[PDB]
Amino acid sequence: MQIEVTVRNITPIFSAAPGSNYITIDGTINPPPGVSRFPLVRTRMMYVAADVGDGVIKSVPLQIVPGNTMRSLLRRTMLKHVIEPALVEKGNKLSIGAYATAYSGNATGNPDGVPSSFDEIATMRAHPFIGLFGGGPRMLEGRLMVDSLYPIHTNAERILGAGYENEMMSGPITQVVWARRMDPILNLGSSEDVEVINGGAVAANGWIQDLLANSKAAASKKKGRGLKAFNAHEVVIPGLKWVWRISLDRPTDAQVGLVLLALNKMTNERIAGGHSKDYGRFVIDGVSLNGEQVWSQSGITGGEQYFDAVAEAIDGLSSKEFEQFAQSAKE
Amino acid sequence: MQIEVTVRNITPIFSAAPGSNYITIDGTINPPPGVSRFPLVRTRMMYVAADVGDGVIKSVPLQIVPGNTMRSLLRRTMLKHVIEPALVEKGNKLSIGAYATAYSGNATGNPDGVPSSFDEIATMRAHPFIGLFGGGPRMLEGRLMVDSLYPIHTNAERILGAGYENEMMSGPITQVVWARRMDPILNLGSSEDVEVINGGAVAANGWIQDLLANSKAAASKKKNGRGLKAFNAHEVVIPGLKWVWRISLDRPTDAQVGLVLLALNKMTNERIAGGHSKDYGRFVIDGVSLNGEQVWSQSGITGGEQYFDAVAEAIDGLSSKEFEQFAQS
Amino acid sequence: MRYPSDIVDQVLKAGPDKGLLTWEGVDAACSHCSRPIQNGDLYSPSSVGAFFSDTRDLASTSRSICWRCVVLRKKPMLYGLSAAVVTQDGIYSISKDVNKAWLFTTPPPAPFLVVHSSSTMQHLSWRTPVTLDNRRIHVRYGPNLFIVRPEVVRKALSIADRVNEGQKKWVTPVYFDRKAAAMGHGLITRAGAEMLTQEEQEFFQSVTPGERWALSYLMHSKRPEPEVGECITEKVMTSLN
Amino acid sequence: VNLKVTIDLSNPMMEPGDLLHLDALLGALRVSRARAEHGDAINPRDYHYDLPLERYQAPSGDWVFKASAFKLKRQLPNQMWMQTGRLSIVEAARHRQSGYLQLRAGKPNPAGGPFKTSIYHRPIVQAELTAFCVGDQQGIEALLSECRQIGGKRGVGFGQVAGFKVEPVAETDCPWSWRALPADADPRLVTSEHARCIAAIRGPYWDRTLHVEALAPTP
DNA sequence: ACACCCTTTCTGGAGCAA
Ligand SMILES: [Zn+2]
Repeated sequence: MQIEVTVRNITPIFSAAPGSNYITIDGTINPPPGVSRFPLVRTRMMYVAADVGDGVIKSVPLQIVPGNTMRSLLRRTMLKHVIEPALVEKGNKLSIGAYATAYSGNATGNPDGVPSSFDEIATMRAHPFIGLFGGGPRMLEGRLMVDSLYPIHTNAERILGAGYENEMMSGPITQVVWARRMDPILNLGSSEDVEVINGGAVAANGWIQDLLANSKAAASKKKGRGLKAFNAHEVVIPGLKWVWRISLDRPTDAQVGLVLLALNKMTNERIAGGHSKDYGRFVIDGVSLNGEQVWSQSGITGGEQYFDAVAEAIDGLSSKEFEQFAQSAKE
Repeated sequence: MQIEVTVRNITPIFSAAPGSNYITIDGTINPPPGVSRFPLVRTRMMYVAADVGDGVIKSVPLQIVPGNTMRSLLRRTMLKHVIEPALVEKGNKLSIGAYATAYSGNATGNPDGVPSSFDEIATMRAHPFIGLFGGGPRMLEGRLMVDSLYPIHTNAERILGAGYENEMMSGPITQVVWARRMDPILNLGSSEDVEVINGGAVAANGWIQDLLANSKAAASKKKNGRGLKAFNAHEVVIPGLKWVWRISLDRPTDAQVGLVLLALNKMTNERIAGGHSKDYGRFVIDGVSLNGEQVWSQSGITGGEQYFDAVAEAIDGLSSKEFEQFAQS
Repeated sequence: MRYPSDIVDQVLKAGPDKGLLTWEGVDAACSHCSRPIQNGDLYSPSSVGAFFSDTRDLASTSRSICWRCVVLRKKPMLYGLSAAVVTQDGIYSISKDVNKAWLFTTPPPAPFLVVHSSSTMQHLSWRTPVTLDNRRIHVRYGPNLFIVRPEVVRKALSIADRVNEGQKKWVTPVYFDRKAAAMGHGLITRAGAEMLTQEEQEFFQSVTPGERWALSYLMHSKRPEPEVGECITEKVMTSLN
Repeated sequence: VNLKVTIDLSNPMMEPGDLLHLDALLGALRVSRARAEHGDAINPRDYHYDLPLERYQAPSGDWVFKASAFKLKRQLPNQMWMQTGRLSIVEAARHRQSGYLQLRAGKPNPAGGPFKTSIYHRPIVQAELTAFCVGDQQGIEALLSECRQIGGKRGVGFGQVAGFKVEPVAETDCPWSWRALPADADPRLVTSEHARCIAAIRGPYWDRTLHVEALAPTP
């Protein structure tokens, strides 16, 4: 089953790339040493072979959300919105290992090297949730394959293929957003501002005195840590139309129905990260099932046999498969 | 017969390499001991000889998919999309020896070593699927050579030869993708979050105290159960680049060429070399050349009528009796 | 001293299991050890389980095991020869690095047979040829048939002792994998790139994989002196009975 | 014509653990050509001795071809190739529920059996292969133009031949004796590299039933 | 009764480059 979810982020996208990146105040990424630089936390970037100029494929940077992040977003969406309410409305409860296996593929960091029986493998791949995300102590193949969230851009034209010339994007799609943390105690202004503080003016003056001592120590170092922190993070600019490729090799109809229910409940979900700055908010503007567009304003339109299958399976959903899926053979 | 498939990986390619490779928090691969390092599992790279920038040849890293991986991918595509529907639709059935022989070339069905006369060797090499891969207990040589999936790259030129200077990728084709596993008990944030868990807040706090005890024990030891929090890396071949893939046939029947063509017709639903949960290895076929004649279109493979008709009559006569007699006796 | 099964009654005395058939008819070689089964000698029809995965290393497809190789497929023979050199007078162990130092530097003058397990329990004894000459040694290492020249091992060791004489730390010139499994098995190190000349580097690429695997057990910071391995043919025979 | 053959190849070749003889390669190419004419229902052993090479005769039977084992001029440092054999466990369980696989066993075993996920590492070299032999150039170039790959593991596409050159050479300039010689070979051909071994001197060099008392060098 | 299947059981070393 081929599912293609074209979304539109209405907030910036921030999937933080690991690394030690810096930036000048003017906006130059990774400056040579000597000039003053601030920590930059770049967004996640996929190198893509693309056609720059004419017939000259080259590796260009295109900033994305990883398929692991979107796979866990899909997993936690169908978990918080479908699977957990189905378990709550009945008497079924999960162990902490079963909850850990359902949310992160495993209960412990150490798997057991023995694989499970063919009957249990077949029944877990027939399961609506466990078939999508087959983890556990004995590693199963989950039939859900989740691609990265690619922005519909020229740099991904060898990724996107034909049919994506509408709402086209060129050029840079990222922006460095600067964030500052000020010291609260420097923003104290009067005795009315300080009355909620134990000690008041004495404690405030002690905070200024420790900041002056630490500043003198840092000046002796240059020529603990305070609360001033001016820094930067690169985000992907809002308003982009993104492609999200979801694949299912011979799924049970309830499993693709569960993916459809999760895509229905992607409303009020954040894609990558930067929670407190409301980053990752998005609007789905299209879902195509095997190339057939099945999205409307009121969620998924059509595809009814998937929804009846997943409703019947959620009615038949229990905690027994989750418990014996997470049960280690070595334990 | 020299079938040659030019493909483009829509998603990244991750054919995992052996060894204990490591990477820092930046892109420095295999640092010296004494700095924080993370487990990196790299793509399948092989050192190849190339003459780029000089008349002499040098060793350059070329990130490829192995010919074993592509050979078994073609075999599993053949089985899953042609052979298993054909054996199912007539009600034929496979024993474990015949299944292992057909799906893995594996000889454990008859590990004693099956003697094979030259006549049954000839009929088995003229079988539409058995003659392609062979092996099993009879240890038969297949008609099919499957090359490695070679990226169209300046490091691959001596492999590729002429005819690939245009649309030729240059520079690095890899990028390290970082993946982490979060402990989801740390993401329990309300009573509604833990109400599904047996024990609830008591079990959640027991998990937290176990995590703190394990972290304190690890910090005391560094001056054996592993937690769910992990931060690792995997080096992939970047998506969107062009690869070539050579499948040579050593004197085939037309049914065998039709079977390879039918496998390539249904191959875009398959994945090249792992990375399965991250949808890695999804690709489109940009071209198929049958002895240099470009034969692929958007609607699969046009032309090649004799091969498709021969494999149609082969599949109409495809039973599991040939598979069981190829495995056991 | 000709076939690897000869050690059943040459290196160690043993007989047929007496539940074995007698061969009648034309000549056919044994499936294991490539020994021709004549008229009158005891043989067994092939009863390997599904866990036997060495069909690719069978000498013939006659589906018949000679009685010596019936003994060789026994489990005490399988874990007794997990690391063993079988000379013309007994079975010695090569588990230690000093025993491999003795085997691949100044080898015993007998026509021995060298087996070593790359895994826990492996069918090693029958699928390797007997090394008639000490200079050219056939070593079985798991799924690998290896050929080791002790003279080339001596030349590589002399090269390594030259390039590491006088220095405080014994740094290896070329990395060798004990499992013969890493990609860099045989790859030249940076210290060996700066401290070997060109012809020594072409020598270190030009060595056979068996010599690389032997050097993997005798190229490290502590250098193993050649010490003869402890005799284990009494242990194998006691286990066998 | 007392000639030398060099082979240069695109992909690095699966490194031979034992000697890669030129007569073995030419016999395999003659077997492939005989399969081209007389079909696949032939005995390979009637034709791989019909070669464009002269035969050296040992004093007591036991002839060998005048070809030599291939020498490697290594253009690259040696590497190691991992390959694995795994039966698809998920597909096995799906076929076992669907009935298409009649397996009564409930649990597989990566240790041993049909579902043994085995790992094996074997060497890989890019090289230039030089061999020396006494044979007609026309038949040798015909067989080697029929050749497209050299070395082992040819089913997984290793070591296809980019090209070959076959030229005459002087009699003193060719070591053809660097080859699996018989035990009673005449000592002007037995150098210091040659040593006693259980090894085939002819034909199928993998056939351990045909392994003899031999004097062979080492790759 | 002879075929496949499901279990145990068992011997040793140890260093590590890109
Ligand atoms: Zn035998």
